[PDB]
Amino acid sequence: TDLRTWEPEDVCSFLENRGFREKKVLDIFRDNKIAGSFLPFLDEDRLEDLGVSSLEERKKMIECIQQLSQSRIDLMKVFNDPIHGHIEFHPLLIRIIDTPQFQRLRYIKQLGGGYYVFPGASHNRFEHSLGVGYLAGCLVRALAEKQPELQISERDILCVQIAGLCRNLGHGPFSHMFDGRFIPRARPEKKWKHEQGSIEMFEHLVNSNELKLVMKNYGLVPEEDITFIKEQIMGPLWPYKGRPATKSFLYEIVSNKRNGIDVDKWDYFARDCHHLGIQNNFDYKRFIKFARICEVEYKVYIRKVKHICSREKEVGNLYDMFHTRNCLHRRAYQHKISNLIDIMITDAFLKADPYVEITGTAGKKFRISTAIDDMEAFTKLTDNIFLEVLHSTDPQLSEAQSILRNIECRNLYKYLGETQPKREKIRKEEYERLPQEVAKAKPVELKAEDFIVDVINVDRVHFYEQLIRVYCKKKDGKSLDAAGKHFVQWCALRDFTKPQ
Ligand SMILES: Nc1nc2c(ncn2[C@H]2C[C@H](O)[C@@H](COP(=O)(O)OP(=O)(O)OP(=O)(O)O)O2)c(=O)[nH]1
Ligand SMILES: Nc1nc2c(ncn2[C@H]2C[C@H](O)[C@@H](COP(=O)(O)OP(=O)(O)OP(=O)(O)O)O2)c(=O)[nH]1
Ligand SMILES: Nc1nc2c(ncn2[C@H]2C[C@H](O)[C@@H](COP(=O)(O)OP(=O)(O)OP(=O)(O)O)O2)c(=O)[nH]1
Ligand SMILES: [Mg+2]
Repeated sequence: TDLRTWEPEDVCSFLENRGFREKKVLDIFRDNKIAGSFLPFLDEDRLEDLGVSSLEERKKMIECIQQLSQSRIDLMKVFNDPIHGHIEFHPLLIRIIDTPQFQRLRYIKQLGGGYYVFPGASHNRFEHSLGVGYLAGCLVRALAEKQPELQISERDILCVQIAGLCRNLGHGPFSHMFDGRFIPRARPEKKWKHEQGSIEMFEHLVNSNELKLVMKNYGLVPEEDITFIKEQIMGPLWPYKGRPATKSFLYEIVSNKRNGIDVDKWDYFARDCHHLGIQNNFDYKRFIKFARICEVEYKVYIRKVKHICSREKEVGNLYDMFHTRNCLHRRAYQHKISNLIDIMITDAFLKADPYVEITGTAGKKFRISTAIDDMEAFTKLTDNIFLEVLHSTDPQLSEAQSILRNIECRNLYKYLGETQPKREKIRKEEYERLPQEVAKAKPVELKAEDFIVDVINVDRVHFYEQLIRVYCKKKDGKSLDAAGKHFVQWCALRDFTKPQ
């Protein structure tokens, strides 16, 4: 048999019939519900902690467990990812992965509207999240072996990997459209990041699936490590509570928003390039091989910290990564039509939002905009809501449907052009005015509603602009000319660049 099949008392009987017949030690394993699957992941120190005080019996115990057919690596699971090839995962990670909370990521397109411009970009958050987890694992392993003085444990590594896996837990339908266009527009009062949803959903994941006990049984300390995991995804003398200041570098793996160099970017760069038809100059594996924890000393009292570093000549590599970042952003992410589709889906969602009910915990109904408040409602919120609306028989959604039908028949708002501000920029709060301005700027009646203005924001490491697109809803030729020249005049008026 496998140890997977063994209940805790089966393990206890195995322990007994192998020579450990003392009630207290059996009580340990009965108490912690240590099913068989955990056995090959047990340590001398783990057995010490669990509470066997026999300096010799720990060794005997581990010998007994070693003599079994099945080993540690024999319980790891192998994914075959077209980006990273095959991928080993520690069973705990699988247990996190095999939950509604996480499986839900299979039903959210990574590039959202992108799929409707790049037919290759059919990929969802799920596979990318797996990827990120794996990469996190890779970098932390590499640093662990190159520098054993770092005292980096299995615990730490798994926490980093789980943070990796679960960073994108809280993305809404069509990914960044939802949190970047829909929510800000539907709930202007509330500031919301997909990360907030990520950590909330992680909490909901482990609580729904009761994985805390499992985490404990595989040698994690839920109380500390969950806070560590959360902190890695979210953020904040030493601010963090998850780990001591001495292990600061660990926080630079999963989400390094400081200098924008993390494994999330690596994975989705590679993946998105794989699916788009672009190819990525940035070789992360050679960032990893050239990676070192290093001691940085800057005086502000002198501040000495352990940061992740790359050799001096891996600066040319970083030139690529930031080019690939822009390369992708320029061509694909802020693609004029992809964004148009995101805008139209947003518009549909907005006009669908009042009528669509989505049940959460205890079956309380939530609107599309408020599902973010309850994870068990949010768990049911996916891209599929697109098709639910489109196919709904309710005549209240005529408005929302009609937009979705237009998306289906490629009857999209036509893109008049792009422009740049010569000096200054547009205040985040100034936006709602812009469609009025463009409409009223005359060179046919053209309402403020007929126009959409899309504002786009272009956007250390240690060694050892604004784009404005205008779209018009009215698609007929006369109005098209009128709108075009309206746009040009608006550009001239605000002293903007020559339109595209
Ligand atoms: N279709 C489309 N996708 C976008 C746009 N902006 C960002 N994305 C997608 C492209 C990336 O594959 C994906 C990365 O999101 P992550 O949650 O992994 O990273 P993060 O939260 O730092 O967002 P960011 O790096 O700013 O894109 O977001 C956009 O304007 N249009
Ligand atoms: N028309 C269309 N394009 C798709 C589809 N899937 C991916 N794409 C790509 C091919 C197109 O080059 C790209 C943009 O499509 P559009 O025809 O809507 O571009 P645009 O509105 O500028 O129209 P135009 O090319 O000026 O007639 O989207 C699809 O189902 N229909
Ligand atoms: N490699 C690469 N692919 C692109 C680029 N822009 C779009 N694509 C992809 C997505 C589309 O499915 C296809 C061609 O899209 P285009 O932007 O060239 O034409 P689109 O109809 O979107 O705009 P258009 O009306 O022709 O100005 O190739 C690009 O700049 N580089
Ligand atoms: Mg086209």
